[PDB]
Amino acid sequence: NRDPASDQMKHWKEQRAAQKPDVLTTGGGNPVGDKLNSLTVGPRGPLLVQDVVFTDEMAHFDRERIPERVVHAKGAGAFGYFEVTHDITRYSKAKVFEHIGKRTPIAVRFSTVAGESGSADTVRDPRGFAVKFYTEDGNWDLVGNNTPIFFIRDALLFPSFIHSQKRNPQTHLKDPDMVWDFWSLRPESLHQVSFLFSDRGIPDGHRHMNGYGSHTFKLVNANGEAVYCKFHYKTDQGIKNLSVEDAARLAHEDPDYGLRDLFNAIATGNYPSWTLYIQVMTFSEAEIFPFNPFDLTKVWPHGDYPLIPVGKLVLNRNPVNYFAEVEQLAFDPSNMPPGIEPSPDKMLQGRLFAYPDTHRHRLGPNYLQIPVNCPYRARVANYQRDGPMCMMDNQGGAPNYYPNSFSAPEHQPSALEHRTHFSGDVQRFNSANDDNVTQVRTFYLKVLNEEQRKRLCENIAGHLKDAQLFIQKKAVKNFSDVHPEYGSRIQALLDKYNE
Amino acid sequence: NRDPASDQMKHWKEQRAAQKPDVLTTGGGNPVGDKLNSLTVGPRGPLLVQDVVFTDEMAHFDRERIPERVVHAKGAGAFGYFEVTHDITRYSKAKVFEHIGKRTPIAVRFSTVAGESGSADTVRDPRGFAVKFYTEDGNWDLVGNNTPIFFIRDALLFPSFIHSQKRNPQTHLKDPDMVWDFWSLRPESLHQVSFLFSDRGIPDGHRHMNGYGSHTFKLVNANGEAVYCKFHYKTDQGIKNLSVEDAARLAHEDPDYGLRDLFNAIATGNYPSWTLYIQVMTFSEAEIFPFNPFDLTKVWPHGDYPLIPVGKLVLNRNPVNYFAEVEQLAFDPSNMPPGIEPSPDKMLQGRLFAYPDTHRHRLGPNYLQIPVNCPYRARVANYQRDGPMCMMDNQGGAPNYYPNSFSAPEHQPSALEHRTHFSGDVQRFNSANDDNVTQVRTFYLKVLNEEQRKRLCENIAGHLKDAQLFIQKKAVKNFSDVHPEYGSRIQALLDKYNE
Amino acid sequence: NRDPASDQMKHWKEQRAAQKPDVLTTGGGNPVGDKLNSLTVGPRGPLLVQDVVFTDEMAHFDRERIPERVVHAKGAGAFGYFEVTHDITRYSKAKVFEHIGKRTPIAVRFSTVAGESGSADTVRDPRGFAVKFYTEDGNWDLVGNNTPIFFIRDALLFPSFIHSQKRNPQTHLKDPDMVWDFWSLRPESLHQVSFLFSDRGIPDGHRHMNGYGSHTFKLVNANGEAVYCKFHYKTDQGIKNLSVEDAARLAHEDPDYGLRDLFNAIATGNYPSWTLYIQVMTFSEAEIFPFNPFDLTKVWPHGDYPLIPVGKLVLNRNPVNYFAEVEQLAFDPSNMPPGIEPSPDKMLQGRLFAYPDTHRHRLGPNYLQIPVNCPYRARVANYQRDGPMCMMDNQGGAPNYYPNSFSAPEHQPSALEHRTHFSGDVQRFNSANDDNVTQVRTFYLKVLNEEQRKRLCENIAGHLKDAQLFIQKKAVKNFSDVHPEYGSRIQALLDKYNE
Amino acid sequence: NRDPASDQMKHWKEQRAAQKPDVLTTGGGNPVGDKLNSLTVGPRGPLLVQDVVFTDEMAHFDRERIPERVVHAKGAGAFGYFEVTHDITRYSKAKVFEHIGKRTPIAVRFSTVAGESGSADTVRDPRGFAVKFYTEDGNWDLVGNNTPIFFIRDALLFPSFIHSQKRNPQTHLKDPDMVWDFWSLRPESLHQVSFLFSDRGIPDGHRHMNGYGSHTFKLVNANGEAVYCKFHYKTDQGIKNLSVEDAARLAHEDPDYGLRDLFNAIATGNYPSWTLYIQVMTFSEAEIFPFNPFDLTKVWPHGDYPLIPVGKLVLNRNPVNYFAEVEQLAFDPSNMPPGIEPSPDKMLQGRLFAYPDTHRHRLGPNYLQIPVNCPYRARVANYQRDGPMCMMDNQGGAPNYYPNSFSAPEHQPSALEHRTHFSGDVQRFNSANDDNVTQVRTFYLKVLNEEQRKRLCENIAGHLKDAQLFIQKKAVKNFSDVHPEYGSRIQALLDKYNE
Ligand SMILES: NC(=O)C1=CN([C@@H]2O[C@H](COP(=O)(O)OP(=O)(O)OC[C@H]3O[C@@H](n4cnc5c(N)ncnc54)[C@H](OP(=O)(O)O)[C@@H]3O)[C@@H](O)[C@H]2O)C=CC1
Repeated sequence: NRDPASDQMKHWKEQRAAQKPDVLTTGGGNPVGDKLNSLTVGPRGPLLVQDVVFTDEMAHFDRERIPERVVHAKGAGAFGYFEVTHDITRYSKAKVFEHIGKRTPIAVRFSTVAGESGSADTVRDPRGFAVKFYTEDGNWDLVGNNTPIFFIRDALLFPSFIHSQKRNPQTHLKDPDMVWDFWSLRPESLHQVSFLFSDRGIPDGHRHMNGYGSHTFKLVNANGEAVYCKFHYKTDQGIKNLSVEDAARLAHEDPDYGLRDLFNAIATGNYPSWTLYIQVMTFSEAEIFPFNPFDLTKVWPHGDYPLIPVGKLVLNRNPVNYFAEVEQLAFDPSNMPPGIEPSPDKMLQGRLFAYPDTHRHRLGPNYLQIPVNCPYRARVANYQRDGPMCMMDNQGGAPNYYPNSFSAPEHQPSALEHRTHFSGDVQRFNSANDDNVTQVRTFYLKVLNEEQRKRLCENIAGHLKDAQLFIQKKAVKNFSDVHPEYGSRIQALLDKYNE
Repeated sequence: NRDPASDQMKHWKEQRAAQKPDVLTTGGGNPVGDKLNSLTVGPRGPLLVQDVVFTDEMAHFDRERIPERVVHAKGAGAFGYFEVTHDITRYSKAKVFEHIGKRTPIAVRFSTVAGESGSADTVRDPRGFAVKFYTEDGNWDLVGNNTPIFFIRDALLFPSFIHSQKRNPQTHLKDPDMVWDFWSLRPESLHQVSFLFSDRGIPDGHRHMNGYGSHTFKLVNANGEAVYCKFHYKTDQGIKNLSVEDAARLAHEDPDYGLRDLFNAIATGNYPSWTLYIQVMTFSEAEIFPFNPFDLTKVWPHGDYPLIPVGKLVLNRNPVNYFAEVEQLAFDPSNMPPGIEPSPDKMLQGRLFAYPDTHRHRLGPNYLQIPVNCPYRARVANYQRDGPMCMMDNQGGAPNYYPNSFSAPEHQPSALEHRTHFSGDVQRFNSANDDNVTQVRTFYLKVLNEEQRKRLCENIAGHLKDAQLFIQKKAVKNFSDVHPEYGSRIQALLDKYNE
Repeated sequence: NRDPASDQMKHWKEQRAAQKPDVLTTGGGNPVGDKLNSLTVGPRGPLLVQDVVFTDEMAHFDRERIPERVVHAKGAGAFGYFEVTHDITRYSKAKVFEHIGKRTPIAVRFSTVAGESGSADTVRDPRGFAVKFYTEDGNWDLVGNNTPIFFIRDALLFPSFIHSQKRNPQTHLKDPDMVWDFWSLRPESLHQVSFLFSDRGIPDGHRHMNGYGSHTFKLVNANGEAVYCKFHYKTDQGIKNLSVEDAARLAHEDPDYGLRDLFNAIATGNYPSWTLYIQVMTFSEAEIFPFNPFDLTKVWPHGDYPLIPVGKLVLNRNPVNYFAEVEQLAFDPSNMPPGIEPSPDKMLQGRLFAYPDTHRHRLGPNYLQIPVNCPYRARVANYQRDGPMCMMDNQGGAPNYYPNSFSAPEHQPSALEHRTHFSGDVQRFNSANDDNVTQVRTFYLKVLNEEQRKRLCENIAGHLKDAQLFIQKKAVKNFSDVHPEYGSRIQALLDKYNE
Repeated sequence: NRDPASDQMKHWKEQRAAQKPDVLTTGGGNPVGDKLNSLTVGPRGPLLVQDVVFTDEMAHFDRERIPERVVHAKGAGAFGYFEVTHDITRYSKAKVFEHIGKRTPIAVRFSTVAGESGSADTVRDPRGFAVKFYTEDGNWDLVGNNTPIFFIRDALLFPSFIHSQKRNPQTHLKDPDMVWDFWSLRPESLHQVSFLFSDRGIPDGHRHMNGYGSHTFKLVNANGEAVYCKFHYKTDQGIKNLSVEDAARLAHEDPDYGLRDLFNAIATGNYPSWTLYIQVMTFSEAEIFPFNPFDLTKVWPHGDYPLIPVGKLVLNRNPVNYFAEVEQLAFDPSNMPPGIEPSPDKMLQGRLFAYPDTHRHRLGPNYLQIPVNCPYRARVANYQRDGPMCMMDNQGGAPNYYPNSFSAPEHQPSALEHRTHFSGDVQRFNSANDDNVTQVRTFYLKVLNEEQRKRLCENIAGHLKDAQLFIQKKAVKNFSDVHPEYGSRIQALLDKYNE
């Protein structure tokens, strides 16, 4: 006997042992009489058009694939629920927090960032940790990473960062010059790069890592009062990492290591679960916060802003078909129910456009009609109609315009947004020089110990040594600008790596 | 008080007066708070991307249209049933014919041929009369017209024909030189053209014209014995035509005359209906048939092959949403249930491929998962997976390959095709010189009376006068080949029209 | 001999008489050996798959259509040039106005609003008068109508307005209840409805109407100083209109009357031309203007803001292929060169998004690479890469990220936008009760004479009579709010129309 | 300094040192003023819709991906030429073989089979070796593999096989049970499976492997006489393989090993080349041939049918943009110039439909208009019009219908297909028990030595051990049927692997 993942078909057959196999039909429901030999003239003659059995199957085979995700293509998925355990209704009116003991179905996707569909699981990368809540006020998508922070803090750079992290356009190979020529030209990546190359760059499967919302968000309660917030869901199975040595072995011994581990855990009743916390910053604490509280390369320190528990995330169910239920999942940060609102984070504002945009391409204009994407615990009612591959009654014969004197849906005034006052020139403000070193300096000195600083510098050198000298030189100076000894240790190792 | 169609909204409100109007949401279910004023910074300030409510709706407004049908774009639709009244189980084992009193749900779409989606309903043009039978053996599409014949008999001439009947590629105007340059060079059109320029060329709506499969099909019974057949469905409401003068007033008075007629008819209870007949020809009779029995420009005369009644087509239901239920209708002549099979009719062979092909472009790769197109009375199970906009469970975790030791669907041997023997060179055979005037001579002399012959030439002459003279000369010569009087009457009128 | 449009094929053949016809190939460049008969097994046999000639052509026939414009679908196109004749460089620095005599290639598309591709040209409807200027600084699309104003003044009402002007979602029929339930509920439409229902509702083709940009636009000069402006391009052929009687005869005698008129004119050297004016309003005059100076339902009176000539628009070239040059034409109001900027106009703000959004759907992601859409007077260079159907080098092996130390394209600082100061609450402001009657009162009394006021009410009553009584009452009341005698005349004619 | 691939960006800069950097625009050509900072209201304010620069780059970054290939997704590409070195004009009249010394431009793509876009190069799999000749008679796509044979010999089983070779639908894990449940039920895979688990299962890059057209094809000379042939192109660099122990290291040390090798060879002037041979079998030798001469699991032994050399394949140019020139590459076995024609091979026949079908889905309706797929050395001319993303003049104002009197393209009678006589019942013929072991017995005993048989059995058992026992026993039985020591060796190793 083997692990449960390997016995999938075995169990599938056992769970059907009594009933008879179904009839094999065409996509049109017509039974086929033989699907192992083609319609031909004589045993050694040519194929016929009449054989619509071959065409109908071959045609659909020819149309299996869709465009993989432009980032976070390698994914693992599982389903479960979220349960409220504490009371934060003084901050947010969101139904998903309405009372202790309330559950909501969730869907999760774990992913790497750079690799394509076929890439190994056990590499050095950040990890996608997206969560879809199916609430009654519509869906809520918390599309977070395993990091509170990110490498850049203005969306316009994002296509550039991702191009630098993916394949050279001519050679179609990973390029350390592209990787580091960007990172060293944009030292705002100092805070996140440090995180990446330390021990938690390679987590041991998806159950031994935290998730963060990273952005600052806005909560809104029943009085109309608003605060800013951070989301942290911390692993109840404990932070556990892989060594460089063991990550590289598994990278060829089991390219689907994290996928397997997740499925096997759920299958044997070993259910992973996370603890959702929030931080809270008042509007007037945001005015005096020493950094930009919406800077995505910054955290809120725990001494001044402690973690306030909210509930538990539990995954207890495996997908049944991976394509339908994991590959077609779409998470839109702009899916926010009343009570949860975006901050002015320059990076979050961009993701409000990008995700629904890319989802209309990747999946199809009516991608929200796909079951796993469908807000199936709310009533979708509005004045949008048509589009390719319409799948419900298309809202019936309801009046399709607004306003109207025929009682088609109405707006709900309690769901209006919180109103903030803003004043300033409409222009492009330079954010390349917000404090790029301070919170990193703290991380290097005060969070890491002696050994971890050693391994941090070795991991950086072990990937920066393939970049040209003028690129190495500038990166080292950036590291020097956090701590002299930081750059020194990397520069001592690069002197050796260069022979 | 007005005709029922004009009161559509009025009635949608009355049928609802007992409820409260719904809540107006986004596509993602989120309630809208204001959908008449945009989110801007100051009363006379600019628009924000934070206004996702605008973008959600506008993005779907921008994607409302799909490609119109490349032919038969202007159409009318309704639903009803087919009911068996006579026994033809000796010829066909199809379940749709199984016993007397058997009902089957049907969908119908009426259409013109050349006009695009905005054209007028009351114009000279054939009429499409497509019927879809939702049988337990899968769907059956009988895609027929209002005429038993077509203008051509090889599918390689079809795109040409359509282009000649549509707009000038540079001026975008209907071009008489294109219509008649083609018809005069291809005299095999003389038959259908004579039908087209007769009174029936302009039916008084869709309820007063007959339907025809036109093609020769094949019927297989339970013993494996096969006959050839034609399908006729005649109007129970009686043939009734518009005159050129009335047709031209309605064309601007009410461009949607045949849509309004079909709708108000069903709404006011006047259910239209048709009587389905078949002709039968034995394989032997096919070998001695003077003409080619698979030549789409020939009828089987009624003296030699009388009409055998089958059942009743009835339309008793109006669509609730036009787009969802009529514009997305896709009829595939290749959808054939066991007991019905195609003949070698060259024109039917080409339609076996073309319709599914254009449905994957017009509607999409999985258009069969659109409700009206779904074989919702059959159990569709096979090894076809994925594709854009996949909407069921994608057949779940079932094994997706055949053969397989895990009891996925199995082929049904009794659904194999009838075996016919063919012999000959694989080679493009010339069919342009099959008899092109005999059956047209009979029609002119023995079906039409004098008045009708008189009008036939005036309708022809009124359109052919716009073609250059050398085209005129050639078309007249084709008509003289049918009957010298037929040609010389046309020519007498052209002599006048040419001043 | 006939008119030039109908002799189009005759000339094509004449223009080629010297040379010999090309070889018939497949889409892959393979010569065919017969394209009139299909490859079959014997003369009466079935069709084969290895007839790739048939497949290659039919599959492309099957994909001829794309989506028609969601609005303004019926159109006619021509090309020519714009010539500067006066110096407005003190208001704008745009290269298209650089010096007197500077010409710029243009492309113009005329259209109606509500009809679909097959509808008639001579109907009551606004007209689209779009102009594309191919300047050195990129393309400038001036997407203008034949009115200075529009029915609404918020873009959130557009989908609704167009829904109410189009077909009933269940009967697919034009619905006078929708039309006037909307207009009566939204009286802001009083101004444009009064234009629509007067003589110029039906122009005598596209060579006898004026063009307008309707929206306020911003002009910026070389010093950085801004002003607000309107564009008027008046016809040098003279205003000329059709009567209700002649418009309706021509709606069935020549559905393509405006297209033929334009084509014939150009083909006979009678080139139509238009005179481009601007109005100018300073930022100070913008604060004291009696109404909102960005309200699309308002004009700037000539006495206070006179016309300032600019140049000529001239159409002297017919399209060679209508589909490739007129149906694939794409205008974007967001295509604006340095010198010309949008005003805060709530309607124009939304056209900034809607058009590129719809163009990616209707045509494709890279619709800007289609010839007629291409800024072929400019040099495109940036960091945008790939997409469906990429057709040039894709910009080669150039670095695809920014910033870079590898001499990829750079920004141009002198192309930065003008800076304006805005202040106020970010909220959705009500514009429903902007003065809806004052400028209409002036039109009714001071611009129309006794005869024209008569016909204006008659045209209104003819169409408003078909709507329910409660909608009539409301609409008349909106007309009495302009002038008692305005609502009176309409009510006396409706009294008659209701028997 | 480093290898040439890593210095791609360095060199691109050097090759431009003399010029100035371009100007960064939008896609419409409009210059940008800053592309590092987003347009916001105040330094810490929300993003605006007015920021079209952001939308135009993000909207295109959201649509970068296209569906990877359904098979052979991981690939490597170059360009070069084919040169005729011998005369085979007595067999084929094709213009690519016209005279000794004639050159044709070619395009090659190497590829694995099962892995997706991100998998490793150095795995056990067959290798694609597609070749596209740009002929004056239109493209010729010789789409070969690195083996003369395949696992199956009917196309209906192909989706199944592939499904069995890829990922479990539920676990998204490679499944050994699936692999060998298929392979053991279908022992016609014995032949190719023995090829795959031998040394040549893992070639040392794409330059040290042969290429085979595999299928039997037809040649036709100028007299209309025809023969059958096999295409073998053998590596001029010599066969070279990797050991299991080196392939697994490289699989995590350089997943793109073969991609880097190809580029580095060409970039350093070391151009790889192949020698094209053919075998020939007369129509009369095909009749007596002991096995089915169109069976894709069978080779033509060299003693009886010796290689005849034809020409050289040389690759001497790297792609400049990988996506445009390698990812968008499209081969069609159906692209065949006069002189070359398909054999009745059941597999090949299916491939005549599949490839254009999937290319329309993957790339788009007009994929042949992409530069790298264009037949840019023939003149394409026909009656196919329009489609999404229409790019040339759409063939201008030419008559779009056939036949016509206006001198639009004409068919070429010399380009008709060779005529073969076929006879038999139209039915589905069972080919599952054509000889499945003979040629495999010959390979095991006569081609492999002692060591190689040893490594063959070790390779097979190492992967079959993970399959259930009832699958093991069957597969072993299929191996005993080739040779008792074959299935007994494998059984000895499995006995140990099962502890
Ligand atoms: N006739 C053919 O086209 C081929 C036959 N074979 C095998 O050879 C057997 C006998 O044919 P015959 O022509 O009389 O034999 P020959 O001795 O004439 O030729 C044997 C062929 O086998 C190839 N070969 C050698 N080792 C391997 C391996 N590990 N994997 C794959 N191919 C290999 C060689 O290709 P190379 O020239 O590259 O060394 C050679 O062309 C067949 O049963 C068949 O399995 C294999 C390939 C082609």
